Amino acid sequence: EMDYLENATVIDESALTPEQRLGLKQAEERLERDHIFRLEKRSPEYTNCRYLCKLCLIHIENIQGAHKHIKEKRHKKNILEKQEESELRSLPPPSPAHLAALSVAVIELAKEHGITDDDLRVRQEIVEEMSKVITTFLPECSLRLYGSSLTRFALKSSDVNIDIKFPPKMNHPDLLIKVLGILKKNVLYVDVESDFHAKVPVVVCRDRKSGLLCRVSAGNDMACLTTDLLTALGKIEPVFIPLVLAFRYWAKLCYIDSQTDGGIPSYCFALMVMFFLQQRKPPLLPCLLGSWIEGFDPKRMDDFQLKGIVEEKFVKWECNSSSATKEKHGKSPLALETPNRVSLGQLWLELLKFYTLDFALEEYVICVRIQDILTRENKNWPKRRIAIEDPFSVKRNVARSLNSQLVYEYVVERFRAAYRYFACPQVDFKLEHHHHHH
Ligand SMILES: [Zn+2]
Ligand SMILES: [Zn+2]
Repeated sequence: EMDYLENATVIDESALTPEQRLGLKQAEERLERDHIFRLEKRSPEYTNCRYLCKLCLIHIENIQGAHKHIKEKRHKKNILEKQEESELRSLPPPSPAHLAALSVAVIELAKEHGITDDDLRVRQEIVEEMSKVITTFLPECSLRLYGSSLTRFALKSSDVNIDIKFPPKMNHPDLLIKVLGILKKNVLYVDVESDFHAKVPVVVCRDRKSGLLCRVSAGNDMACLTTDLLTALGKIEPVFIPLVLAFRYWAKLCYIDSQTDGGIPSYCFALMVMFFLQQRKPPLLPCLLGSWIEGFDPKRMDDFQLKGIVEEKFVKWECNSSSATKEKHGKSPLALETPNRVSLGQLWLELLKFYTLDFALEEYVICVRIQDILTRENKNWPKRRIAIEDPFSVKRNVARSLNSQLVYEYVVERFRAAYRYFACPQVDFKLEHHHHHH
């Protein structure tokens, strides 16, 4: 009875009738047409295990169970995903006209909606007037601009990030409370409000002259270092800013942003663009650390600490611990030797393809300090989901905030959807999101 033998979870192979051996081998051959095989055993004694589905990597216990599994959710979903991937991978190369359309659309997103040199002028003037206001109550401190205002990695409307440098014999919570009172009393601003629970504690106000929201922090040195590195890179390589803007807004990654962000998601996506630019062949951005450092070993790269910008062309590095390097400090060039001629459309498609099809996001670390590809284990970091090394805090995976189930699945979905959408003429995408871009 094939009826028993299809449901039996353990088969006495010797007790099988030659005709039953025949029928079972035929059934199994049929099951193979759906990726289901007898698992070869290690020490067989008619033992435990029967069938492996290579698609789902699922152990199945009998023939009837294999036929139920073929038609169930997991197997159907995997069949689909495999089909979608084959489609994505067999896409014909884009036409010159489609590439040009994409190129013009990307640069026009940056030009019509991005932060302009005159917009930076406005925001720097905001900082100058506010520093006038703050210092004439509190003269030791200084003000400076950071974040997107300088990097241009957000749109015309985005918030103005302003950091207060203060002396150590001055207490940070007290400092922000005093600043809150000062800005409340001063008529240059409206809607002055503390935001002290946010990831970075800040005072919020609206500059009445420019209508721009300002977020005033204190002692946020790391964010300023980060801003200066990314600003210098964007000034040296013209494709950096429009690719970051497209990646963030066209792919709809902005849907992740909230005002309690701390800007971490957008920072992650900027780092991902920079990583792609470093990892391209040929590359369009240099790596921050490498063989020009005499004695540099990619292992124990975590003994290095990146510092400020010099001449707007170099980033300082220190290695204060014992090591094989000749020098304790140095500087790395932020500029290639003319990674000359590739259109924005081609870069946009390549970037989408890199993250949709080509880079094993779950297995590696997005690391913008070295060119060598880091496995999770190289960092002794856990596997799964997204991993981005903060180049200025190297034990920190900044993408941990992307790694909720919702956001992770969204990011993967947006890569696939965007690539699918932009790879073929439908595309001069016109943004029209119905939400503020901060
Ligand atoms: Zn399956
Ligand atoms: Zn948006």
